Amino acid sequence: RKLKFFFMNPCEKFWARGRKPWKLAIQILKIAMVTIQLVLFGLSNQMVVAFKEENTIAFKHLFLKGYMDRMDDTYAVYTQSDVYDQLIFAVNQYLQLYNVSVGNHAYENAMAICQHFYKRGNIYPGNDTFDIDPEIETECFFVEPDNKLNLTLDFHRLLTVELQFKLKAINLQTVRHQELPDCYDFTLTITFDNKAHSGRIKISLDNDISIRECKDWHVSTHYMMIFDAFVILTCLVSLILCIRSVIRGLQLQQEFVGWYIMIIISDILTIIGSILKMEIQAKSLTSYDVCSILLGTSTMLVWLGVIRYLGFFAKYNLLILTLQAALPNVIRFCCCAAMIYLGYCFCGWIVLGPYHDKFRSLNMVSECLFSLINGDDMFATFAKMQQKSYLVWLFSRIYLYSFISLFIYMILSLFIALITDTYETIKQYQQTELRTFIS
Amino acid sequence: RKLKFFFMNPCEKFWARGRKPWKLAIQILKIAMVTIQLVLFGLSNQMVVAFKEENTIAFKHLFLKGYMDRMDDTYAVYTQSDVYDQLIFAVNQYLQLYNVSVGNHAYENAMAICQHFYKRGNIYPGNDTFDIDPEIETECFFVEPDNKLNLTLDFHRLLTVELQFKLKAINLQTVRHQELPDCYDFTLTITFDNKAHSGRIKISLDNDISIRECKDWHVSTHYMMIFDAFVILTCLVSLILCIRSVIRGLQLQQEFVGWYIMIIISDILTIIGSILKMEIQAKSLTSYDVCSILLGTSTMLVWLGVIRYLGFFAKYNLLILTLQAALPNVIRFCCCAAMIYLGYCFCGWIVLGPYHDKFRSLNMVSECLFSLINGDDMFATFAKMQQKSYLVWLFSRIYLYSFISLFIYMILSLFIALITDTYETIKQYQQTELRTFIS
Amino acid sequence: RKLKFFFMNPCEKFWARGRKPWKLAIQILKIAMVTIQLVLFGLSNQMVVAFKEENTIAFKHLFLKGYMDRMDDTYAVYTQSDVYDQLIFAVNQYLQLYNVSVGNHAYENAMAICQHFYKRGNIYPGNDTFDIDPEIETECFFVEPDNKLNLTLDFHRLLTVELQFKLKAINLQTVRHQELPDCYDFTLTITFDNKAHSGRIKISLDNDISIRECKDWHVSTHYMMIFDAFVILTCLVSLILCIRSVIRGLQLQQEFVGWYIMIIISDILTIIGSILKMEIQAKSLTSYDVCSILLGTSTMLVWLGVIRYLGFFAKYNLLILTLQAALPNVIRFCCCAAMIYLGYCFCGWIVLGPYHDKFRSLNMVSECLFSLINGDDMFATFAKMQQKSYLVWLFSRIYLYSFISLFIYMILSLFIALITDTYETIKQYQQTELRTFIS
Amino acid sequence: RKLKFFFMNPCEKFWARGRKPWKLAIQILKIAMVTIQLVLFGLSNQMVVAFKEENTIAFKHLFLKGYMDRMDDTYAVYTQSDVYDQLIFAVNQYLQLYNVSVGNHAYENAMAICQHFYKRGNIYPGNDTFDIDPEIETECFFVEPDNKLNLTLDFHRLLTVELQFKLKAINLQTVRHQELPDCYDFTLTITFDNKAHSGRIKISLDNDISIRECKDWHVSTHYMMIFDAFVILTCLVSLILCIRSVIRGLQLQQEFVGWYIMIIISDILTIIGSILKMEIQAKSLTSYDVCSILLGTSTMLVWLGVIRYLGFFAKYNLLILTLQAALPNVIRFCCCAAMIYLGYCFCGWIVLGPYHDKFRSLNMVSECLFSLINGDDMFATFAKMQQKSYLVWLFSRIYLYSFISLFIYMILSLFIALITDTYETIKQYQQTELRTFIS
Repeated sequence: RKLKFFFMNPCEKFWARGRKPWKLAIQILKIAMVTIQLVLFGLSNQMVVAFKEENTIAFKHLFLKGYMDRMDDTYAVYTQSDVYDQLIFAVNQYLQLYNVSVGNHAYENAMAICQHFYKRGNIYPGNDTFDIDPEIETECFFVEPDNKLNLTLDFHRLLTVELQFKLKAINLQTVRHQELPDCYDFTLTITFDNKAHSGRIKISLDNDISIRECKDWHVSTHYMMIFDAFVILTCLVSLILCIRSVIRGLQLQQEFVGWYIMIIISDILTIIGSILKMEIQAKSLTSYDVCSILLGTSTMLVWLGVIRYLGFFAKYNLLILTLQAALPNVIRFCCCAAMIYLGYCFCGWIVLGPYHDKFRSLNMVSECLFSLINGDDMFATFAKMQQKSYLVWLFSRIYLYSFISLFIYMILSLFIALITDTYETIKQYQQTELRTFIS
Repeated sequence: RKLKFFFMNPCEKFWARGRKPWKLAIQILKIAMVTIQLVLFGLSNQMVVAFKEENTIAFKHLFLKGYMDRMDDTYAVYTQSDVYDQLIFAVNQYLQLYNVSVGNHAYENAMAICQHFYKRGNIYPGNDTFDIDPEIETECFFVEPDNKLNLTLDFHRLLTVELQFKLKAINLQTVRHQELPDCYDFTLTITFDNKAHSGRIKISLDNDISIRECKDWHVSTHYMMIFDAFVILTCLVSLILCIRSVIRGLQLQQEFVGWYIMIIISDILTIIGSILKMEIQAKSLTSYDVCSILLGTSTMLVWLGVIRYLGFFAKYNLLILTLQAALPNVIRFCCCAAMIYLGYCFCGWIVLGPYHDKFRSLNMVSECLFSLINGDDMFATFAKMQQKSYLVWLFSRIYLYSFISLFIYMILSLFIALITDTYETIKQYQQTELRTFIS
Repeated sequence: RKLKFFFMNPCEKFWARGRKPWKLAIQILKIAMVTIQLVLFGLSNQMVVAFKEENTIAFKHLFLKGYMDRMDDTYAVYTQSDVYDQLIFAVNQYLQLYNVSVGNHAYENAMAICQHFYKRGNIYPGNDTFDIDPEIETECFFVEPDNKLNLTLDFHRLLTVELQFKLKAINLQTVRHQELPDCYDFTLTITFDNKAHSGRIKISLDNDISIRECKDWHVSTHYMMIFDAFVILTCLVSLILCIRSVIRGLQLQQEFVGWYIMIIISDILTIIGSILKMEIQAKSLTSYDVCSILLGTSTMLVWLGVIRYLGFFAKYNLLILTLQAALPNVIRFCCCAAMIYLGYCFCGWIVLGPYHDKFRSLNMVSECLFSLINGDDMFATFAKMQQKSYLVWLFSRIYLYSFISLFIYMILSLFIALITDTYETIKQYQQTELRTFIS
Repeated sequence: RKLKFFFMNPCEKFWARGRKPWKLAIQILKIAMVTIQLVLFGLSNQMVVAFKEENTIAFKHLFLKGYMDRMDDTYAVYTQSDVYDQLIFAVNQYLQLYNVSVGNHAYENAMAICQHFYKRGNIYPGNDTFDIDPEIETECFFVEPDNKLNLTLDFHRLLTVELQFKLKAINLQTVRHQELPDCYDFTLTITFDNKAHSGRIKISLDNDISIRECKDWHVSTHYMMIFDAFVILTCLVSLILCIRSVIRGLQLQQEFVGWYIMIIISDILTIIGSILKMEIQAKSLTSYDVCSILLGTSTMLVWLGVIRYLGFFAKYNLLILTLQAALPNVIRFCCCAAMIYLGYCFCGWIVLGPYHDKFRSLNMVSECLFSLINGDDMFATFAKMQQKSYLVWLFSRIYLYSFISLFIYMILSLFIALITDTYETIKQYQQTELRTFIS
């Protein structure tokens, strides 16, 4: 009836009729609004972030006694004078920060160093006897920021050492031009671990940074926040056009008795996103990155909306029409064969993985498999050579060609395949009783 | 009629008839002429260029106080004695250039250093108060090239420092053998920026170089320039064979009431190219690289002419026949799905991009997406580890496999697909009323 | 008959009938049991291993007199004072280990250095005469671990030098938390070879490590070993469900007069695997890595069982149905064309391989061919430039494009092809007299 | 007739008949003979070679005054004291070689240094006047190997400096175990060039090495050379079975009024190869690498013979049957589109190539295009940033996506395509009047 025309209607044919074109322009407003919300937001998150990393990487630059000819820090002390060396350099770094550090960041009214010790240790190499107590007692030591350093350390008993402290910084180019909180204290922990007891104590400096606003600001009702609330009003108006889409879906359920479900799921993530960016505006958390992930999932789904827009012009939408069509054999293939993947990762995992990486995480082995699926890594995998067991390397070539095998021969092809097939029927059926009664 | 034979005529069948073969040989002359114009020109642009870069990279070699074990310069001072160190080294570099610099380049009748300052600064860490004035006053200082150095710098207030100066060089192996202007003054600016205020002041030396001809030259009517004017006469004769092609197209419009449109668009870019290389011959600009881009677009289109030449021999031109044929689904797919691309770049852009690069430009994120589209970068993207939020890295794997997913499963396949299909109908229809009335 | 129903029966349709569902749950128990056996085992092998490598890499860190700006150790002495330098550093390393080495590892009641000499040497450069005796006499020297060093070396006559020694270490974080032997003596051999007589004596330190259990342990009937025996009882129960599968196959041979053959081959490798992990539990070998390879082949085949499980749900198993189907043209193509591969490796091998690598192993040349098959290495292969013979580099480009050619044009395509075809008949025959008599 | 049966006969069906099986076993003998000739030969060429490179790389190790934190030597002096520094180090290297050099290689009854000078130079920066004389006079200086060094150099006038000398080495592990000439004098030339006059004088050491046999040898009718003559007799017997194949082809021309043409072209390259390895056995050239290329082309074609062997077993040879079949559209596509390639390289060549590489060779630009065709290099191409002209980088992204575009969208697809099609008719016609009259 007329209901079937309002429902099976064409946006562009709806342009022929009057007083319909208002909804689309509303929706494009939502498009570029959300788009800007991205834009401006991305300045926001990245500027914040990069300042943190900047300041971050540098804190290593002040407090690590040295850096090498290789940029990579993965390397750490062999020496006793090395550790007491890093301690002198860094405690005196606490001291000499006011003078030497070229950054503004200064002490706020303070440091500390933790050392973790073994409850009852015993080592007897002579009789081979080895006695351990699985209890660690942590002694914490406190630094006052302004000279002599007293160090008590026993080498065999050392599992982990750390130091903690938190230094203040207020970001000038951040609060100067735009609105984001200018203070974040970077709470630093530098660490040296014998955790494995091997003779190399693996040193890394790691900083967590917390966002706080200046107690006062005097420089030289925020329209950008009220704009995010007005784009948020665009998003609630979009969840209201998603509520008119939802009553449209309720009317399509009554008549049935979704492109919008995407559109509404979007501006719901955008709505929860706008509320939540209001929320990290209130909280000042600095781990609100999530609020970012939340916010951007929206950007995504809204741009599949960019998909049904261009699809809206041409109207035969074959690219997303065939893709949609055979997604069944697609997902069935992914989750079914992805098992085969898993198993190989395991095989690589118990035999190969000892050999692969110094981090030697199965996660990494999974990743570098899929790396060869991407065509690279053969070069760094083939390169590092077993040579201990001719059987070891022998299997090594056996599987790596086996799997690198089963996908090129097998993986792309099934893909390429069902892809081909439903392209065919797409073009074919382009060239139902429900539509018949609709006619 | 006879008009249809002159029009639907075969170049090689035209060889059977007499006094026709002159136009093609004219056109091959244009082929290898333009080809040479490339050749000789490429010597020209590259020799110039490489000299600039040579001299360039080296200027960093003189005036940067140091270089590291890592080739990469991205790194910069942590220290106050470091900056005054780079200043001493470089001002004394100005001084000691005559003696120490192994290059010819010398002062011409002179340097300077700029420092940009804050209008009204205030920093109060104790009460958390932070006061800034968004106005920068630049003080410029002048160097006379032949000893004492006085430095006035305040650390908190420092946003950017620079130095400028322009040194003279006349390129020997350039003007010696061939004709290109031998003098280019490289106007240098070395810089140290606290622009972010982080504690690392990011140092880079950057040179713009300007081309000028020696006022006099005595060594030991230019035929190479008149050759470029004669190949330019070949190009105007080609725009005249493109005007005979255009009156040929006017006759084909009258009869219709283009391979040439390419041929003429080419030798028009080649003609504007020959005029413009005459033009940077007059101007001596050194940013005439554009004149190069202009010039070479020609090389391009003329070699798609190389395409209809070999196609001219075989005459069934299926490779460019099928490609042409289905370019519709091709461009429709590119610009339609390329949306999907865009959206992902955004998603990566707000959540992932904080994490990806120290430059952290969305441009770069776009680039390294398409990098995985090329099969590499999985290795450097998978490698650098979030580890702050299990949700952060969690999404990280979610999308990177999601998109790396949608294209391998989706991207090549649609491609491979329409490509297959129109190959089929190409071979098929190989194996119209207009042609019928032509018969 | 009824026999044909028990045989051509559906697991999920068997769920409709009663007292059948017990066998599957038995088999899933075997799934996640074996899965855990992996899990726990993988902790085991990797923790052991990584400790060895840790301690390992570091031993180089103590005893190599130096490390460079490049991480790579491939480089070695040019000097006489260099070798006597490495000797001083390392013999004094033996000495100063107790004091300087930050690892626990200590001497156990001792080192030695071997030098291999020429039987009768003669070198006469003046008259060009060159006399050699193909007999090497090895003199071994012994180190007592607690000062003066006397060195006797002749440069021309030096083929290989080594030193051997074995140091004791008991791994704390290994025996502390879980059960694995805590002592492994790393028997070290550091070496300097003039083996080629070139003027660079290629230095590497290499360690073999042997596992031994502490003679006594006092800390602060193993259920994990009895769990591996109980999962081993799961595996024997699985070889007994593989014996019921085998009597099932004997009944299917009688009726015929295998998915299980995989299932049983698996839990046989898992059974020999469980017995053998019991066996390296008895032996304490440290080259039991094989026992790992043995053990994991199981993980593999059992997860192709994960394949017939998900396949068990959907029941039309097309992904493994088409793959199975045309594996004939697959294996025929692999082993047939893989000849063509071989030949190219040879061609590259005699002409190209001189040029390719400093290790210059044909194995490596084979590997980096298949590397370009993976899309990478063009960059490091194209980069290193012949330039001695224009014919040398000329062929160099000839073949590398020739083969890189024959596979892209040829290799993926045949692949993609038969893959396509049997996908078609898979979908077709989805859309026998034996089955007819079964009906 | 019977002639058609001897001709259209099956090797394996010929096994049914008697006294035929002798020819094949002859031919397999040729297979593994030639195979061994490879084998042994490959030892030969590689061992020689690697010794040369060994000794080679090291000569740089003695005579370059320094090496850096970066392995790459591409870098060279900025300084006057640097060049006189390299001279001292290297002339004194000539001196101190007997003592310091850990290699055997010694002087044979001597060095020299060349400096190339400008005929009439004039530099006038003040008035901008620049005068040059395009004539270089080379002064050569001679070194006697056993102390004071006198240096005469003018900086502006310096185009190129070199030094030459040739040092003797007799390769121990080469002549000791097997037969190859043990002496090769490595004639060295180290060089420093201001060739561009830029202020960095690009230093490289380059060695040509010549093979000579020891005048006498006393150690502790060659069967390996007579084996290469006997495998060469296998090759002449193979050119005689290729002459029986050629009279077989003459009989097939008479009956017609080639697999063998390959077989004979092979053992002709193998025959000329065996004669020529006899020939570099006589000549002792050391640039006989060609003799290697000659020799191995054989290995190649003989292993396409490995192709018709396995094809000989199965007998339906579809993999090489379809490949053969549509090679027409294949080669037509390669040489036709490869034009399109060329043109792009040019476009990249005049505009992009200034920017790409410091070597900035169009050859390299061609190579790295085809690199992206291989899926890598996007990372190093996208990375290095124009930033001088927004138009420069703008086109930069324009084309790199344009071409990276036209092949993925276009290149593999046509490929994948004709490959698919003739696979189809291969399988089809598997599932002529000449054969009919043969029947």
